[PDB]
Amino acid sequence: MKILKSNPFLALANNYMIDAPEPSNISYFWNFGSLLACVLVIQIVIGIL
Amino acid sequence: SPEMPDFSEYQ
Amino acid sequence: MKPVSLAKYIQKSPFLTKLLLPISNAYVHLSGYRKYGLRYDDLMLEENDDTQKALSRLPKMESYDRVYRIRRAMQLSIENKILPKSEWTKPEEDYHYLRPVLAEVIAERKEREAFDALIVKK
Amino acid sequence: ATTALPKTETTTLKNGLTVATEHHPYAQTATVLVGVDAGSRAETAKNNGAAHFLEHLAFKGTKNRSQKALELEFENTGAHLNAYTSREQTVYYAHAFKNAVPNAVAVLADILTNSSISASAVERERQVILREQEEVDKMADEVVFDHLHATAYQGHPLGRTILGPKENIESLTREDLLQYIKDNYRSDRMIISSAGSISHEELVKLAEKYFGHLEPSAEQLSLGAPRGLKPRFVGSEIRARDDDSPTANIAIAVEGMSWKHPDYFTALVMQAIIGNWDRAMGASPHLSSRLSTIVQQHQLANSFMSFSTSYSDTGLWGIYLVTENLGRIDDLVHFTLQNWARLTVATRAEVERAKAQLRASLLLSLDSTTAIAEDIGRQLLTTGRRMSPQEVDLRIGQITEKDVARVASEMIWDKDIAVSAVGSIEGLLDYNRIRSSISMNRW
Amino acid sequence: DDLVHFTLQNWARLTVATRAEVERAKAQLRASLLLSLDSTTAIAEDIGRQLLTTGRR
Amino acid sequence: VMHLIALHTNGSSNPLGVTANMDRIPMNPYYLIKDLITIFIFLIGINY
Amino acid sequence: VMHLIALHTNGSSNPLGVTANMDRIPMNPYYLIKDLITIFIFLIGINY
Amino acid sequence: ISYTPKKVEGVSFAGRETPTATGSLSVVINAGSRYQPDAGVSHLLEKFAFKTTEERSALRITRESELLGGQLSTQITREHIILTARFLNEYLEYYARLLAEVVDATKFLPFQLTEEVLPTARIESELFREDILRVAMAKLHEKAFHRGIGNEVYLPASASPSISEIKDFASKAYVKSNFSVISSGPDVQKASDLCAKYFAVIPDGSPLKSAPTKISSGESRVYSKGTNYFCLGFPAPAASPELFVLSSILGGDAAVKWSHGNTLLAKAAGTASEYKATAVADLTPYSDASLLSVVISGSCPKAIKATASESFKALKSLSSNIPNDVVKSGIAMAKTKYLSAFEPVTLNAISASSLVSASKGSDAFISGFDKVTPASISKVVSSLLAKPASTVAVGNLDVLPYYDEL
Amino acid sequence: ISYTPKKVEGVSFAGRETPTATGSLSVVINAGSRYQPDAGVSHLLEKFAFKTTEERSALRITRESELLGGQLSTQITREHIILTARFLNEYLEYYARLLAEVVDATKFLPFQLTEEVLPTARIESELFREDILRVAMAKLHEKAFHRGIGNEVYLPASASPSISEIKDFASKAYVKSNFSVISSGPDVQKASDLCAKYFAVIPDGSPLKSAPTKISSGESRVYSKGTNYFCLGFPAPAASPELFVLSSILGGDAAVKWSHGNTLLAKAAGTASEYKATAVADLTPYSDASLLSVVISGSCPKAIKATASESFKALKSLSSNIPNDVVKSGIAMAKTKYLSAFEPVTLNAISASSLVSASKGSDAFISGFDKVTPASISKVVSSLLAKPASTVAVGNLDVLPYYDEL
Ligand SMILES: COC1=C(OC)C(=O)C(C/C=C(/C)CC/C=C(\C)CC/C=C(\C)CC/C=C(\C)CC/C=C(\C)CC/C=C(\C)CC/C=C(/C)CC/C=C(\C)CC/C=C(\C)CCC=C(C)C)=C(C)C1=O
Ligand SMILES: CCCCCCCCCCCCCCCC(=O)OC[C@H](COP(=O)([O-])OCC[N+](C)(C)C)OC(=O)CCCCCCCCCCCCCCC
Ligand SMILES: CCCCCCCCCCCCCCCC(=O)OC[C@H](COP(=O)(O)OCCN)OC(=O)CCCCCCCCCCCCCCC
Ligand SMILES: CCCCCCCCCCCCCCCC(=O)OC[C@H](COP(=O)(O)OCCN)OC(=O)CCCCCCCCCCCCCCC
Ligand SMILES: [Zn+2]
Repeated sequence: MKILKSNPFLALANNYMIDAPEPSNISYFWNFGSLLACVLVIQIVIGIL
Repeated sequence: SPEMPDFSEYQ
Repeated sequence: MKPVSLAKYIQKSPFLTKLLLPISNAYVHLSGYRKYGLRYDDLMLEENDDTQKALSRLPKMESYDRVYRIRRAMQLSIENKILPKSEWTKPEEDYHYLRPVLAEVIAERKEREAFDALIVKK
Repeated sequence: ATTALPKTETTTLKNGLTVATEHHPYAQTATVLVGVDAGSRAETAKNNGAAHFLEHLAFKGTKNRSQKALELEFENTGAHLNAYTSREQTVYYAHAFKNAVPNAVAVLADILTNSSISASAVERERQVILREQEEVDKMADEVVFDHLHATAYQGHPLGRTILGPKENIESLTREDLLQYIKDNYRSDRMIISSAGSISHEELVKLAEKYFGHLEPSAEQLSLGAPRGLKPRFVGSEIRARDDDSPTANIAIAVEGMSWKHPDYFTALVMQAIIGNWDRAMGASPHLSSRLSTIVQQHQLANSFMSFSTSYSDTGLWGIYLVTENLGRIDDLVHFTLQNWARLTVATRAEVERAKAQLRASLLLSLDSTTAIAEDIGRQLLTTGRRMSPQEVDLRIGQITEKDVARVASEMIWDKDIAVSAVGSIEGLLDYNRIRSSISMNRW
Repeated sequence: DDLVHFTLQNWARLTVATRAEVERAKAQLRASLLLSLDSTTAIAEDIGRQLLTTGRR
Repeated sequence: VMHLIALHTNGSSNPLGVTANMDRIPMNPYYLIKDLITIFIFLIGINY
Repeated sequence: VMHLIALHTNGSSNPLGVTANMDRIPMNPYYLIKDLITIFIFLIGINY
Repeated sequence: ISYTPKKVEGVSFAGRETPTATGSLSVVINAGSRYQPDAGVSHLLEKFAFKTTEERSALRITRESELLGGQLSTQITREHIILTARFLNEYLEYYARLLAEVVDATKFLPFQLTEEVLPTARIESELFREDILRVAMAKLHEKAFHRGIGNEVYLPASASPSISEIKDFASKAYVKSNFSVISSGPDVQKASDLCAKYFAVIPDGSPLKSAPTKISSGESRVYSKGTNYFCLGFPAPAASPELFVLSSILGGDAAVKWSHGNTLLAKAAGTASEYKATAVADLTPYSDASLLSVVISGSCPKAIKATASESFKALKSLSSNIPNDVVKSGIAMAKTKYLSAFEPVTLNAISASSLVSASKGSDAFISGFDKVTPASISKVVSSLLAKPASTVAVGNLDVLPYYDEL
Repeated sequence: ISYTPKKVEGVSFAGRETPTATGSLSVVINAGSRYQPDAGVSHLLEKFAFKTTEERSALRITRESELLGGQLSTQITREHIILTARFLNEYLEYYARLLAEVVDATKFLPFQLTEEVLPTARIESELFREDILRVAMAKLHEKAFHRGIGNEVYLPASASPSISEIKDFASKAYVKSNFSVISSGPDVQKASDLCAKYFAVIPDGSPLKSAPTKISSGESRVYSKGTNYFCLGFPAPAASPELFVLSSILGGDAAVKWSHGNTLLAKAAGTASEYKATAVADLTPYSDASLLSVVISGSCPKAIKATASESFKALKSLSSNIPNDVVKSGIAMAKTKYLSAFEPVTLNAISASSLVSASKGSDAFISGFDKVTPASISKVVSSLLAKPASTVAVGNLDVLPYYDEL
């Protein structure tokens, strides 16, 4: 068994970001969540500064 | 198999 | 809960059926699932106990054909295309291959839905 | 031309010996039973296990006839004979062809009233008793029930095993058995009953001929009356872990109702409400019990049975679960106790269905003459009369849903339990978590 | 997936192979190239294939 | 985080609206590069 | 939170230092009440 | 006491009047494992009892019977399929209607076979296979008779008949000329009228035809680590009172509860291995054949071998002459057992054979017990020992004997 | 091409000279399933070969053999235990030393048995049980010979011998007087010297004792849904050239690749079922017994039955008057078929059986082929058909025939 499927934290990362079954025909309208996360991170950092 | 231990002290 | 389509009420009066047939034909043409070759019964949701049980009571050939139809539709939707005008689903092949089984399962479940509520009138 | 169920007559022989017969006109076989109201409760800490030893030694010779003169007196005429003992009564019954009973009765009387126990016979039967005790440990049901009885009424004579301790078996002498005969075999506490093709008058004549010499007991009491202190129900737990057993047997019980309690048939009705189940049953998915449905859908166990064992001054009321899905035992226990607690708000259709099922099943388990004779003997031994079916129907009819709710609230709702587990019980949670499920918190 | 990943990893590792593994493989191959021929049919087939594919045995 | 952990138990939908259990691909090589275009487009939008 | 997650995968130790995979009990209510006494004692101290 | 045959509206009836408060109704269909076309069809057809009929679903049949307080049971033998239902006497008409509907219209839904029927058959077959003694007896039955009644009653693990085969067999078997009706309620005339009125819509087909039984011999062996068994088997013609008398004379089971016994087998075991191996014998009647078997069990293979040799010698000793007292004891015991095999309302292997045969099954059979003489038993034993017997050995095979070493 | 036995230092030897670059070394031991004390002991004892000895662990043995470039292979059969080692000619001394050490001193560690030996034996047993033809032939052997070679070879699924039993069986089975050493390298004198030097400290025990084989007959029936099978088995005494010529006369396969053949069985199949059921005959020679078997296989049961009947009729007619040309062709084919079994280095039934008995072996056994007359074959055939044969049926049992209906 590979490391990414054995260590707890790496397994947590892998189950959500690396190995996760997804529909194979989702359009470009399914990317807005990542944009929301990036904007939220930018807001948090800029507000802290 | 043994007998029942006496629990009368804590009852 | 569940769809509440009232086509049975309309079909009692032949006047309404004769008047509404062209509108229904135009609406079914406009919905445009035939362009992907799918049958109407492939679009119903299968995430509850009733539909998951009904899908297990289908003939094997029907299940394999449904799997092929859904796979072809997904592959078509990946690259944003449709089937040519000769391979569209004809009206002859657009029949109800899932409604009777689901109705039977719902009737069985409804059957039990009565013994528990039974009361004694004395 | 419809015929009717034959009533059971009853007479006393000026000595307390009660005889009950259910004549069957067109019958070819017959059964004669002789029971005594003295089980394993009358024993003490020293002479425990004397009842089973005494029963084992009955068919080994008398003063008149010796061994190999009893078998040749029974095998020749085609007459089976058998006996067994319980925690409160011991029984003897012999069945033979229509013409062979009038001699089986005489031989049974000769065996019971008169006897001879030799030291050689005891020294021979000791090894047989030891082998029986060594064998009995293998069966799961007997071990589980014995442990439950020991852990429920701990410290009381009702909490011992019928076989007795292994140490006592190799120490009993003939004097203790003779004392048991002299004390607990009396005409006030004995009974005969037949349920075959032998007429009541003929049985009365045979009983007067071969039993009219017994001495009534000094303490002239009734039949089935309590004798001693009322045992105290003590909630506890016993875990006999064994990791090599594929299954895991668990028994959970609460305090039940005695034979004379005015809430007997209500407890029976609730037991019928819970019912029993088995994975091999043809109609398993279609049972009308919530516990059956929830267990079957998730395959939480292999089977379960509900019992209502009752004694003279106490009883037990619970369930016996056998499971093979090690890992979901806690779910099974929680759901079982939740369904137990739900009886406080039971509906009216469930009560009627259980009443009908109990009325059907009460008088449907008596087909052979042996079963009818045993039922007559037990019913006369415990209470003192054999209730007519009209009385049973009237008593069952009085039951309503509010009586069930009251009994479940006063007996099951948040009360102490006594459990006993055997096998692979690693997944069975501890006592407090088990008990917490017997009282629902939503209300 | 784990099986395929480990198989391809053991494939790719062969760029840093050690001397001992190479020696063991050489010995095993030399033994196996000769232990196969144990019948007249096998020898004839080997000779025919060698002559047909290369030109000489 | 609760949003994502609640979503992950059943997966995303598709434009067709039918079950997608028959055809699936892992997220690592494919959908980690289909989101880069949107990220760069958003950056070019916000920097202006 | 990561501390707790890392610890949960192997359990806690015991004073003897030997394995405790033979006699285990669930947290509640056996260890959800043992903490209340210490909570109240610390509350008394900080309040004084 | 004994069922009286009758025929009303082309239906075979057999009633009995008893003074009780309950009753019984059964149909004895001649569609057992003897007549099955393929393997396991009879078992699945029997398991389809009380399923969704044309007028009711399984839910109704179960829940409403529970509401009425009754028990429904089914049974499968090597020659019969029995559908029975016991009830309080107040509900005769409903259960007659239910049995008639189950027999006549029992629509076979394709999705029930894969959901409710097949797993039950698998579980039953596994439970039967776990029992060692039942497997040994089935193997002895298969070795003795060739294929008529020597088939396999239960469904093997490598069989899966289609619903079409079961439907065809049901359409060929469930006919008015291929079963009977057995009732033992407190009223007979009313039950007879009800059965005549209700069991009159099933089409009148023809009885199933099977070839006469073929008798042979053979020996099977198997290994086991637990207790060891060694079973003998003597195929015999149609059952007669002499055979029952002989089976009771051989004995093996004690009359008194805690004893050894004075029958030939008990004495043989006692003088052979000090009661370290027990030998019992019994007879299983059939439509046109019978099988008398001797079973020797224990944990010491040497003791089993010795007691088997002693029992075979004792059985061979019966061909010369028999003392009168042995004959009297055997007659008494056989009569007691035969009459006690009738008390329960459930049809066992003895009552069913008496009922199916219409030539004085029980009324004259009892009278034939008192006419047994030592000459008749000697002749029966002599005719039994002509052909060799069939043996099945379970356990240590290096000590368990063959037939030639007995 | 022929093994010439010797005896050096009280050790059986069998040398052979070949012009090859690779040798071999096999130790044939009389410890097969015929001599085992309990079920599965021989298989487990065979599995323990090449495990932790008294001088080097199993890991060391495997790594050393891998580094030296050699293959270590064992083989368990119904009457022997064979441990082989194929190698280049350089490492002959090392491999002889390793084999001698393995046979002489091999400590039995219980954890090794519970870890490696038992799972491998179980896996091999399941792999054998999956196949159908091998099970049929094993059952044919079981029904033909009562004990000895009639014992099951592989470990039963419900058995587990203790380590002490295997240890004592190995102690009383691995002795100088109970095995032989076979080498077929490019030099015999050097191999003989090395074998005498290293296989010399093993104690002079006693040969294992077994009773002479007892021959009987019987029929067994099993059920399956796939390809149907039907086998006939004729037990016979020790093998003679007449039996080999008869087996080659029966034939069954095709001389050229894509054809039907022209032997008796092929003609029978063609005339009966239009080549819808292939019939094949073969012979398995043992030390003091032999089994001439006919296997009829196909998918259509009716074709199987017709082919079986026609084949039995042809075999019966084979005893009347055999034409000379048939005998000539049979001898010509049998010579080649017997000789072709000696080219492979690994031993089979024929070579091992020839090597066990030193009276004839292979020097004079082949020479006797050319002195077979039709009268001898007719006498052998007529002697075979005196006692009843034995059958094993797999598939639909309602059509496959018993022996009385052939
Ligand atoms: C299958 O389907 C799904 C997909 O879809 C198809 C997916 O896409 C996804 C996968 C992708 C996602 C959408 C998941 C991601 C989304 C979320 C989980 C949303 C949650 C977002 C957050 C939790 C935001 C977190 C951001 C934080 C914590 C901001 C903090 C930043 C810093 C600590 C570093 C920046 C530094 C700052 C601001 C400080 C100022 C800078 C300095 C240099 C001064 C500070 C210096 C010091 C104090 C020195 C001392 C420092 C020390 C020692 C302390 C350590 C250092 C610190 C700075 C802390 C999922 C799951 C999926 O299901
Ligand atoms: C400064 C911010 C970035 C700082 C650096 C950020 C990147 C940090 C490293 C990337 C993330 C960590 C790697 C995660 C995947 C992994 O675990 O790879 C380890 C591999 C072996 O992993 P495996 O494929 O599963 O094989 C082992 C399987 N067994 C045999 C155990 C069954 O073993 C290997 O071959 C490699 C082991 C290396 C372990 C990480 C070392 C830490 C990095 C050192 C610095 C590298 C140089 C950096 C230059 C920029
Ligand atoms: C964070 C806390 C700060 C506030 C402190 C004050 C809280 C007031 C609580 C009042 C006393 C409890 C009465 C319940 C008694 C009861 O009902 O016990 C019943 C239950 C279960 O027993 P049973 O049903 O199986 O019994 C079976 C009967 N036959 O036991 C409990 O659930 C214990 C709950 C106690 C409260 C939780 C304390 C632990 C939280 C702190 C540790 C974790 C910190 C996490 C970070 C904050
Ligand atoms: C705004 C800032 C964003 C980051 C800036 C750009 C980062 C570098 C991008 C340029 C190089 C890309 C790698 C080329 C492909 C490759 O080389 O590898 C290919 C790998 C797949 O691996 P494979 O094994 O299948 O490859 C085949 C065999 N080797 O695909 C990638 O890794 C994609 C890298 C993109 C990084 C993630 C972008 C999406 C962010 C999602 C945010 C989710 C929420 C986050 C919340 C904080
Ligand atoms: Zn006893």
